[PDB]
Amino acid sequence: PLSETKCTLKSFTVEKGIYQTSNFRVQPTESIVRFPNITNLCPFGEVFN
Amino acid sequence: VDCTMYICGDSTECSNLLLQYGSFCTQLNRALTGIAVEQDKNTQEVFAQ
Ligand SMILES: *[C@@H]1O[C@H](CO)[C@@H](O)[C@H](O)[C@H]1NC(C)=O
Repeated sequence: PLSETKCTLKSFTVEKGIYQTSNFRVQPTESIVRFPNITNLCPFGEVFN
Repeated sequence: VDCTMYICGDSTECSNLLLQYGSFCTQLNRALTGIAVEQDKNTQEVFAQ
């Protein structure tokens, strides 16, 4: 965190105080996909041919 | 106000597209934090007498 403050302030030394920094955010652990499972295909064959 | 969160929340493509806009939101972080820090300077000025 100290070196991240150094990165933010673009200075090799940081004075006493409190400094903002890029916020933290828990990343998505995995992925979820929810389609309505449906059998029939779309009649693109009838559309085209 | 977290700049990158407001404009380009949860998007890496958007985040890259904002760094090409220079450092506008650095000032926006600076200005509001400048406002927020002054708020303490307000209350301490009137009540911590
Ligand atoms: C999806 O599958 C579940 C069972 O796994 C079933 O109850 C549901 O009706 C299906 N959805 C559709 C849109 O048919």
